Order: sequence, then C-alpha cells, then structure tokens
Amino acid sequence: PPPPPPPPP
Amino acid sequence: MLSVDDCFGMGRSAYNEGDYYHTVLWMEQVLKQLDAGEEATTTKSQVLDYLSYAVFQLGDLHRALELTRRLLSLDPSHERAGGNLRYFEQLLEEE
Repeated sequence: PPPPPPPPP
Repeated sequence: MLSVDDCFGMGRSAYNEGDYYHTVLWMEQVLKQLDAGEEATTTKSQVLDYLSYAVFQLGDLHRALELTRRLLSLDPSHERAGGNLRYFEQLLEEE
C-alpha cells in the first residue's frame, strides 16, 4: 500500500 | 497571551502554506503546553499528527518515527498514524 494522504487543512 | 488552541491554529495555518519549519515550532509549543496539563479542545493526537508530518518533510525520519509511534499509542485507529508507521519503517530499511 501507499502512505496515507497528508493531514487535512 | 496566545492560548493553546490559538497556537494550534497558527501551526495549522503555517502547515497549510507548506511552511513545515514553522509548523514544527508551533506544534512543539502546543504539545509542550498539553503535556504540562493545560486545557484545550486540541488533543495531543491532533498535534502529533501535524508535528510528525512536518518533521518528516524537514527530512528527520527518526524523529517522525518516534512521534508517529507516540501518536499511534494514543490513537490506534487514527486515520494516518498506522499507515505512516509502516511507510516510515520501510524507509528505515533503506539505511
């Protein structure tokens, strides 16, 4: 799997 | 005279501009005040989420790892902690 998305705004 | 939650808002604002250097400074201050026991709606978990990511963007894999492990310990079902831990452990093997 790829890393999760970055923290949201 | 900036509250804990004010400092977190400052760090989030800096993060959203891609200023990870100042994200780290703001989030370290927030975390210091939370760990001292001050009240706030911001949680330790929220702080460690932004802090670990900004530290990583600055290139410090070992500290991002340590912060991510702390985040996971406090928030096992966190959206990102577990996946980031896996990825960071992978990058550790390239050493």
